[PDB]
Amino acid sequence: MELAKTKTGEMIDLNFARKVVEENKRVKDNRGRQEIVLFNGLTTSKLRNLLELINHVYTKVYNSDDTTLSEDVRDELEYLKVKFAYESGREPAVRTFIEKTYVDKLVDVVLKKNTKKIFLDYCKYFEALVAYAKFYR
Amino acid sequence: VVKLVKLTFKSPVHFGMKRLSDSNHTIAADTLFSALIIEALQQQLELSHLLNNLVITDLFPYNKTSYFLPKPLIRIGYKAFKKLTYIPVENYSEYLRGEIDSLEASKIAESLNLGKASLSTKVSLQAVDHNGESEPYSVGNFTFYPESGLYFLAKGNADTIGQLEILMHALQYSGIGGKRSAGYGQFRCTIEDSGKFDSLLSQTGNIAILLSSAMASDEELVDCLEDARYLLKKRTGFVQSKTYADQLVKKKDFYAFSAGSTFYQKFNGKIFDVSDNGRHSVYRYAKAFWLEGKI
Amino acid sequence: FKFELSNILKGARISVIYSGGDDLFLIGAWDDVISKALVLRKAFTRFSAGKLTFSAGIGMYPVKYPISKMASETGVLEDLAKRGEKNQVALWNDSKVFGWSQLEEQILKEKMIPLQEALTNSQEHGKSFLYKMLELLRNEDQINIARLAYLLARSSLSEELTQSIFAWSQNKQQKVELITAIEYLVYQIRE
Amino acid sequence: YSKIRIVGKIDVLTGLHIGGSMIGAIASPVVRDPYSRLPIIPGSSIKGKMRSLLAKHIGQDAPEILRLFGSSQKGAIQSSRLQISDAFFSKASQEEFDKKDLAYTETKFENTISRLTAVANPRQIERVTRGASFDFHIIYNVENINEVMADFENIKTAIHLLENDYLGGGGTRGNGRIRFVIDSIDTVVGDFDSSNLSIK
Amino acid sequence: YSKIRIVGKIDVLTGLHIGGGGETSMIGAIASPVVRDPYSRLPIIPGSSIKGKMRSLLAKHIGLIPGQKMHNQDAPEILRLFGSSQKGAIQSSRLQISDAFFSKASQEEFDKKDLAYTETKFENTISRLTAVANPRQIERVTRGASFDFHIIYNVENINEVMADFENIKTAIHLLENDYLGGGGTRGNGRIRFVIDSIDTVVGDFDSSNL
Amino acid sequence: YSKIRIVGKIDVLTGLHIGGGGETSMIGAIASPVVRDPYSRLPIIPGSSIKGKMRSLLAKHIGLIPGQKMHNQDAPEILRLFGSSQKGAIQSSRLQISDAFFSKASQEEFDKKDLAYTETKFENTISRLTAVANPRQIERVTRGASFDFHIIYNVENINEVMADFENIKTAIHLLENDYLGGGGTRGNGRIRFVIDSIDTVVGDFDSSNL
Repeated sequence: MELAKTKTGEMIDLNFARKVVEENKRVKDNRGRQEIVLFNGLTTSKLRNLLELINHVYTKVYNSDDTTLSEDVRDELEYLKVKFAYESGREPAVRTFIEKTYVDKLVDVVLKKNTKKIFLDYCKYFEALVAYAKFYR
Repeated sequence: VVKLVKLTFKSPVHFGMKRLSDSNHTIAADTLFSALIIEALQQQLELSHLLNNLVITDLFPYNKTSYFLPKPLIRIGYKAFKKLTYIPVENYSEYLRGEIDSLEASKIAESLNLGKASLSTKVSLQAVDHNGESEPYSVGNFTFYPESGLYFLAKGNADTIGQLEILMHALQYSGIGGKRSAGYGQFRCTIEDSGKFDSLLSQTGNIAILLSSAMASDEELVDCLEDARYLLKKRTGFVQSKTYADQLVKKKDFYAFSAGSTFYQKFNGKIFDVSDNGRHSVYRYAKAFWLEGKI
Repeated sequence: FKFELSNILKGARISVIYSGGDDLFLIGAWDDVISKALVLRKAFTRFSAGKLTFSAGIGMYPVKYPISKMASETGVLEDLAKRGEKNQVALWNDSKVFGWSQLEEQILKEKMIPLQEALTNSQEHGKSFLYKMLELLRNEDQINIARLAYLLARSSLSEELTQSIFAWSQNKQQKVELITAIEYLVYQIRE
Repeated sequence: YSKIRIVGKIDVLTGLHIGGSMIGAIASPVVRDPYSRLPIIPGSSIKGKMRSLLAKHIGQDAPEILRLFGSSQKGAIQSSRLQISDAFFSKASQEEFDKKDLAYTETKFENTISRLTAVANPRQIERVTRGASFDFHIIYNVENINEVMADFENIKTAIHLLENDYLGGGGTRGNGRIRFVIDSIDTVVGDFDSSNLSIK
Repeated sequence: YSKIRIVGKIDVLTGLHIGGGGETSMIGAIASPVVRDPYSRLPIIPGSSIKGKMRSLLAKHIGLIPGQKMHNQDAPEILRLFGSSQKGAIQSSRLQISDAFFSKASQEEFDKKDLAYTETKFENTISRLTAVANPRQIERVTRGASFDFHIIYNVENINEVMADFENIKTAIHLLENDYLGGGGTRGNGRIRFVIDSIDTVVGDFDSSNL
Repeated sequence: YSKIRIVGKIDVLTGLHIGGGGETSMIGAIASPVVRDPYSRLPIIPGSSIKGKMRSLLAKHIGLIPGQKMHNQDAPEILRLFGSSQKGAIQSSRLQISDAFFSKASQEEFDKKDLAYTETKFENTISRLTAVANPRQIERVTRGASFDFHIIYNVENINEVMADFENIKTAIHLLENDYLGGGGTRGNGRIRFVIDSIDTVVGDFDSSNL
């Protein structure tokens, strides 16, 4: 997708999404049992809430025939960054996830591109983050 | 007056060889002549020009890259040489001299992109209303690539050339080959003076190669066969007309030397009569167009 | 071709239309025709002690479908295999051209057998799961690779198979074998 | 002898499945041009549908039908005056479908429910997408000057019957509805005056 | 030979789900979407769905022979109206039912008030054993949306037309008390044919009293 | 083939919350929205929820088989009333429960009293060790709201109908003692079922005795 280049110039892609989940995967033997911990404590439910936010914007644009992002869609994107910021402030693990995956930075790029394809590409990357988080847990 | 006649096909053509299922990428000069006669009869023109002065060639493959003539039957990886059927005009002299190699022949075979053959499975519902059944049948068609087309060279006097221009324009609407009037064979045709072929034809070689599917008269046949490398092609079919007979009638079976056949002694052809007691004479072109080459 | 061929095919639902090294034509049940075609390639190499390779085209057709059409289409498949990679066989479609060893082991043994044993053991899985997997593999979108991984995690198939399927999907050659292996299994499982 | 050209356009009003493999893959495909892979309407399907509708209206075996669409009957060998060619997916439809990345043909998912076991059996069919246009070409051969008008009236009737009917496919279940837009009716061969002739 | 055109509207009383597959779905999105016209991206009611549901309801109303395996074993009225396929008894269908298309007026009524044509519905299934809920999202067409319908009736035998139309009315009546599409036993696909317009578009048949 | 139509009203005895998903929420506002009809933006009761709760209540009441894993393993009465997708034993559902829409009578009643249809309840989860709280704001339909329920029953077997309607009455009784929607064990979702008219809308079946 070539969505973004991260600090040190690494590309953002579905393969990158698998790698970012892999780097932030630790095995902590809590109560003897080995337990997988992603992004220093990110939970499935928090990531699902973040995925729900993307879905509400996605159903609008994905259904929409028009390529350029609608002004309300751009509003929802700005709200998404406000929700990202809120969840990052309310949970350190979510802040770590946003910092490592650069999802908040990408939404600004999607607003700059004003393209359905870059939006669909951002949605794909977020979905891969969720899918890989499920696979590596 | 040799005039190139390039045909561009808008819809796939059938060009049946023995059955409706099969298809060829080209048609014999006789099939074209029969279409020209049928057209002239529709347009109420005199058949004397076509039957006495018109000399034609089998339709040959053409590409934006090249124009392809038939492979001469001259003794020279035998598979690669046998697989090759058409040689570009520029490579014809090289093939005749033997300068071509098996890999070069493979490249020449790969060079032609006349088109992509296919089989369309149609149904007949004529009996469904009479407690009968649908009847599947297959029509073999050939779709030319957009640059690719079939060309033929026509020789004759000015009068027959103009008559040919008129018949050709009517023919494009009529179409050519089988299942024409059922979706196939619509073509658009250009008639032009070709510097390439006329220069090529102005050669006096030691061998003669048959451009058109042709047969010699009995007296011509005895001199012509000596030292001839050739391929007798059966020329058979039904009579297509409304006035020959009340029912459909097969034509008398005819055998003609194929295009690319090489005869040491040139023979002129003849418009044979393959009719058998009909209300008109079914003419079968077998006249000969010759490309003289040096071997 | 004329004598050993009868013993090679013995016990299989196959009818030999014609034989010979020039051209071989057999009509048979599809699972039997494929298995006997592999047996024949191994026998031919043994009989020739190598240095001899056979190229074949295998096609699957409904019994009512016309023989002439079967012969023509399968001729084209044989031609595909013959033009390049002459030892390799072409199976069912122009898209699927495989080396005989690849078809026998890298597809019908390494991938089809695990998937077959896994499905039978699982009470929680079915053809529908295999159809879901096939749809992701067929689409070939990068996202489907990720979506297959989510499906695999939900599926709970044995980890080594889960990882093996994931690896196969990421490799282009393995995925065509994985698609073919799944399709062969679906044809076999289907009643 | 005269040849009159009728060049026009066919608009797909419901998905069209002219028809003419792998498991979990479309089970019925559409007829497509082999080099361009574009969907096409065979010139035989239009001819047969028009002939059948005209037969139902008139009634086949009527002299008008045989002279319009050809006949090989013993003593009644008649050339087909109507030479209907294959209709090709139009360039304009290609441009519009390329914008918005619209596929030319869409898979349709259907099933049948048995009257015995109530078990659904899935089928996937390919239909040319609604909003598709085909450039259709027709050639009329004037075998008789005195029967041109009536023949054209017959043609008109058939086309009208076709506009309230479907083209080849499962059209009784919502498929193959078409509209005809006659762009031109021109005389390509001869001096015949075809300005008054009309298909619609 | 006459053709009578029945044109009108179908109104979604409760949310309508006629599924259409072929597309991989995004994680967390709708698993089972509705069939939509590709060009307009607007939902459509396939003519095959309407025809099949009407034929099934009419067959149940008229009656089914014991152990009826095929659709060609239906009553002669049903085979006459919707078509037959028996060997040597192929009956052309008098009814050609077209795909219903979302009404422009319903589209305007939704574009104003800014309402989406389709609604996501969040359901779950609760295991009999673990009592564990597994969620799902299904797309449905909204209640306010209306679909224009178009049907053609061919007058092949002028005598039976009245009776045939009676059957059609009966079938439509059944379809009004039944549902359309999938999931209709849990509250989906209730419709009504509030708008009808019958006119002989081809021929000279009298459809004034039809 | 007869269709019997039951119409009536479901009355909210206690605040009723049926979860909906994908609804954007303001920070500090309602974070648990109830299901709403997209057109009218009014609370709706999904027929899927009613059917699921009635089927589960009835199946548990007559008695689950030991180690039951699927819904298709329910008692034959439940399978006949609510359907069955069992391989080789597919059974039709005679009950067709539909979406219950917010009645105009209750809506006008609320508008007279200037009351909103959906109340907001403030709840919290308190840790029983650190006494740390996690506040939640939920949405519940206001008590006294009424919903128009519409259920279609199909008379497949005339003999079975009386026992089937007895089972439906039992399921209604179960759902009255039981709640509908979520958080019922915390008081939410108590409901009442009243009947307007049980009428046979298709066929000649006599539904007056029911």
